[PDB]
Amino acid sequence: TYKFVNMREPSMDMKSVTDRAAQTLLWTELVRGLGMTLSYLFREPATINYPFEKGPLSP
Amino acid sequence: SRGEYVVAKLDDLVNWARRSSLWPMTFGLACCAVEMMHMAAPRYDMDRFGVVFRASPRQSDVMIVAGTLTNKMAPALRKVYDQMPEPRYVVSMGSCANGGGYYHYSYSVVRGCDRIVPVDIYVPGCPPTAEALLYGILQLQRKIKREKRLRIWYRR
Amino acid sequence: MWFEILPGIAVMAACLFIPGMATAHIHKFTNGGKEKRVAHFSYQWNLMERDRRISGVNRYHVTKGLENID
Amino acid sequence: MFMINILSLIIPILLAVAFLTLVERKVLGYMQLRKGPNVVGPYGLLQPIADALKLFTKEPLRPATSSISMFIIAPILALSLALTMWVPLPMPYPLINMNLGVLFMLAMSSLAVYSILWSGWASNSKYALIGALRAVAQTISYEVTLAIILLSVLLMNGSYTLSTLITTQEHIWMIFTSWPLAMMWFISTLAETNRAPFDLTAGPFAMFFMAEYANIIMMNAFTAILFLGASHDPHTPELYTINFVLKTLALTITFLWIRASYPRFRYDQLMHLLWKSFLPLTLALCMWHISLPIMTASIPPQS
Amino acid sequence: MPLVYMNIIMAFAIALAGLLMYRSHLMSSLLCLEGMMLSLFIMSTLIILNTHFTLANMMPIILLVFAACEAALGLSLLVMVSNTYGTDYVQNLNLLQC
Amino acid sequence: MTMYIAFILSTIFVIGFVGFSSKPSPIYGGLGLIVSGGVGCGIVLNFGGSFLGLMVFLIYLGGMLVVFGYTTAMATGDWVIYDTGDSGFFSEEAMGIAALYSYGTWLVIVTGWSLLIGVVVIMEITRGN
Amino acid sequence: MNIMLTLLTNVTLASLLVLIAFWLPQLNAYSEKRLPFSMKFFLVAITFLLFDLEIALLLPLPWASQTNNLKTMLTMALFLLILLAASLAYEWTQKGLEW
Amino acid sequence: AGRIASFLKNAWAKEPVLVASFAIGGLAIILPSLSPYTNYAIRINRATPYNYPVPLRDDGNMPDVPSHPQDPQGPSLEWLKNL
Ligand SMILES: CCCCCCCCCCCCCCCCC[C@@H](O)O[C@H](CO[C@H](O)CCCCCCCCCCCCCCC)COP(=O)(O)OCC[N+](C)(C)C
Ligand SMILES: CCCCCCCCCCCCCCCCC[C@@H](O)O[C@H](CO[C@H](O)CCCCCCCCCCCCCCC)COP(=O)(O)OCC[N+](C)(C)C
Ligand SMILES: CCCCCCCC/C=C\CCCCCCCC(=O)O[C@H](COC(=O)CCCCCCC/C=C/CCCCCCCC)COP(=O)(O)OCCN
Ligand SMILES: CCCCCCCC/C=C\CCCCCCCC(=O)O[C@H](COC(=O)CCCCCCC/C=C/CCCCCCCC)COP(=O)(O)OCCN
Ligand code: SF4
Repeated sequence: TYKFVNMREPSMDMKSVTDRAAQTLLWTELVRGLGMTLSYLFREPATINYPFEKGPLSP
Repeated sequence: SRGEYVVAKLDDLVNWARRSSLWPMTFGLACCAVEMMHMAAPRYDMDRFGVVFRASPRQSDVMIVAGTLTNKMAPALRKVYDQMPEPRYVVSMGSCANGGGYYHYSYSVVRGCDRIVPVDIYVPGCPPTAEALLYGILQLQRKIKREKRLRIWYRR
Repeated sequence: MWFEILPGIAVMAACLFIPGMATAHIHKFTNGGKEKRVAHFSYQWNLMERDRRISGVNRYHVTKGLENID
Repeated sequence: MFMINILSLIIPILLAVAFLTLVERKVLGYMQLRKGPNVVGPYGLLQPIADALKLFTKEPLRPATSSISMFIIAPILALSLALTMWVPLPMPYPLINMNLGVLFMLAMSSLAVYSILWSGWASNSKYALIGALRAVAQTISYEVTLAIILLSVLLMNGSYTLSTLITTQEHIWMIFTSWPLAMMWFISTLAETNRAPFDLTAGPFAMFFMAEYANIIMMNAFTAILFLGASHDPHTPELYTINFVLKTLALTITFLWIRASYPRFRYDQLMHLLWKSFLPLTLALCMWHISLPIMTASIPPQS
Repeated sequence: MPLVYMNIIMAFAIALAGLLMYRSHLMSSLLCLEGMMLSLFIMSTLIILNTHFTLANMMPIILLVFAACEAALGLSLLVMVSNTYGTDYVQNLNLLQC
Repeated sequence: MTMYIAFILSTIFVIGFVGFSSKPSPIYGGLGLIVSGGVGCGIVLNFGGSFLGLMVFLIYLGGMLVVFGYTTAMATGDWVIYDTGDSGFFSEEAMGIAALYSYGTWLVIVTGWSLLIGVVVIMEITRGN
Repeated sequence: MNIMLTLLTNVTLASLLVLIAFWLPQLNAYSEKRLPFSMKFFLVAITFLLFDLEIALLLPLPWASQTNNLKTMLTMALFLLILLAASLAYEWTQKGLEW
Repeated sequence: AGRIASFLKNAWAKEPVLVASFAIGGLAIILPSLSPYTNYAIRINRATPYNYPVPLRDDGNMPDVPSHPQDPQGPSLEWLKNL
């Protein structure tokens, strides 16, 4: 069993072409990436306070 | 007297400034570089100590040798060390850099990076954990804090 | 958390607070409690020079009202 | 008390650019699920002082064969221009009230490239010379569209005075009248200061860094004044100062956000970006903004 | 004619003499030409502003632009010469002779 | 008097021209030309030509001498003649310069044609072959 | 006078800061031990110069909008911008903007 | 007709910046000749007094020239106020 990763064909009707042009001229995916980074900013960091805190170990 | 008090306080200030901002350039030779990048990861966050990530050779305070130094590579490491400004420190990370380690009896491996450059801190392990390298960096900070230059200049 | 970034930002803001504010206060101090006169176009400059001449103290900001008409 | 005003304009700017490094580090760390510096100083505040003290006590690597004259001259010109560009800005009263403040800003920005040219030339390295040539080409290419967008926007203001920009935006912001020019101006300002995604490139190094960060803060303040018009009531200018500083801080943090969010272009990719997407649209919108006030009988007063 | 006009005319003459000296480095020839242009612009601006000849205020800009165009032209030519010899040395231009 | 500030500026202009006309190490000649251009722009600004002085400082220095340096790096008695009246509620030089689009249509046409022809000329000359 | 004093202060501050930066680490004793000429860079520089000249021509536009000859001024401004666009188009089509 | 529409549809794809630029420039060229407010702009420019209005020497033959600013004779700016 195998999968195709990049075998899609964009639709050439007027609405989809207009959507792609709006993405180009208004940078929608760039704001999407900005928003994901912003959401990542507002969560707790994963940093521990060494040497007062230590990483987990095992026997 | 006040003459030695002034130089003592100036030493304290300069040492605090030097150790509170250590800019390392890392020789990611081998697998110990992976533990360096894990010490730079969110969990340990070297940057939170003032230790920035991947400084340039012309503006680096400390050199981290993390990997096996081969005979083909020794001149490049020595040249990069010579290009570094002073004061400059070297940290030897892992068995390969400390003494050759698993490849000590090899025809193409330098038996320890201290045959090429002087070393300030030796971090043992194969590889040392990110916590171990952080401990070595903090020990280098303490070593810098201990040092005294204006006092040596004053009493000489 | 994220609010730990606020202190430094605050300091930065305070620094950016100083210049403009300072200018304003200085413009109040060197102009008799009023805004510094804007003089473009060489007619406003003529008005300022006339005010300086008629002030009697060589200061344009010393305004003379009807009390000086006698 | 003019010297006091000059010093109170210069020193706080240097402090702001000193702590902008801390702000950038903390912001990037928290966007990367970590922290920034939080060990030196109570909240990492003493980090810039330690950085400066360490930099100023470190041995300087003079090339020992290059032109010492230009090696010393380049940081002087860079920092002098960076500090000079701040004087015409009205917050809300400018330190120096120029008739043609915008043109003076543009001239200083154009001057800012000699520092890059001289530093690359005095590096005494062919690779660094190539990098400097690429940087200068990018700089000039983007200041072209900077100037064109600037004149197109100012056609609605009536003059080159920055103080009149407050009067123009008394009721509404300039962002609403022309948002496309604003987006292009923002990208061009990113490319002007060599910031990501356009970041293709001891003492003097620190001074170059100070010049670049002062240029960043100045450019964001210029954007805030040009496109986000705060309201200025003459009997309490501190309100305008507060609003303007908040907007400038928001724009600088947006710069940090953009740096943390995207990969960087290639040289040919950003060259093509400018010369084939910004310039045609910039020319078209310049024609549109020339025509619009005449078409709608809305020509700004001053002449 | 005050001293400022004399100084600018003398600067133009110095730039012309430097252009005519031709030690080497055709780039220096272009630089001397453009210094001559700068002196011309400066003193023409002084003359027009002194006499309050309003409609003539456009003349300097025009001149500037045209002269700058020539510089581009000259620069291009310089590059061509270098592409044949590797350097912009004046003495390399001796194939054609009287 | 500020010891004839206009005369001092003109004198520095003359020394800058003398320095860069010796043609030493064309990079240094460009440095001298930059200093002289700054001094001349200062002369114009102090005389009252704010727009023309800023045009010098912007166009000449920031574009033209910058291109010169770029290409180089690739390779190996006053105060008496002044007026008395005022200008009104405008600046006379700005009005005269702005009259280029209303009065100087012919100048605009010829200058634009020359600039387009110059672009074409540069491209053809640099084509090579 | 005010602007000259401000520039003098800026230059003096920068010079003093650079001098102390270069001489503070010089007092303590230490160890103290080509041809290519890419044409496209020159071409982009020349294109920048020409576009800068046309920008210089376009600059007086804010004052040009109060003339009572609005039709002529609008025509001339649009003509200048059209010529700028034509120069850009000619450089684009003749492969002048490539790498 | 069909060729023009097909070319425009193909240009709106893969080349939107050029389409937008040409549309904006074309509108900027065409609209001023069709707007009815441009004459109003010319009149507003004509009504801005930069110079002193020099009075005329009355000779008893100027019924249309006012003798005082408040007099009804002369141009009026009621239209500008209503704008
Ligand atoms: C206005 C004129 C300016 C000219 C230049 C002056 C330079 C700027 C002056 C400001 C200096 C800031 C100093 C602040 C440092 C205090 C840090 C303090 O917390 O350090 C502690 C105390 O250590 C030392 O005692 C501090 C020495 C600092 C300097 C001592 C006095 C110097 C004052 C002299 C100033 C006069 C200057 C004259 C010539 C310029 C130890 O912390 P550390 O070990 O790190 O980290 C351990 C991490 N743990 C705690 C989480 C586990
Ligand atoms: C007549 C025969 C023509 C054929 C010969 C062709 C030779 C070359 C053609 C170029 C010559 C163009 C002649 C235009 C002369 C300009 C003056 C005239 O037209 O009057 C102007 C009228 O202006 C017009 O609008 C000019 C419009 C024409 C320019 C637009 C296009 C020009 C392109 C021509 C060639 C450029 C390169 C090629 C492009 C295709 C003045 O306007 P006005 O305001 O009343 O008066 C100002 C004085 N005031 C202030 C006291 C009132
Ligand atoms: C009816 C009359 C109306 C009058 C005319 C009005 C028309 C308006 C409609 C069109 C205008 C839109 C133009 C706005 C700018 C467009 C520029 C553009 O689209 O360029 C992009 C590219 O633009 C970019 O990629 C730039 C991204 C830079 C990275 C940083 C991201 C920035 C986004 C963060 C927010 C930006 C904030 C902007 C406003 C700030 C204000 C202070 C095209 O490039 P490519 O997709 O690669 O394809 C070209 C080859 N065919
Ligand atoms: C008549 C109005 C004039 C004034 C407006 C102009 C303002 C400025 C716009 C022009 C700037 C310069 C344009 C230069 C043109 C060059 C085009 C070109 O060569 O690009 C082609 C491709 O582009 C084309 O196909 C040619 C242009 C396509 C058509 C563009 C728009 C034409 C008109 C459409 C709108 C008409 C009016 C609007 C109608 C709607 C009603 C409002 C090759 O692209 P490459 O990137 O090099 O190769 C691709 C692989 N890397
Ligand atoms: S020191 Fe150990 S872990 Fe590191 S590269 Fe060598 S063998 Fe691998």
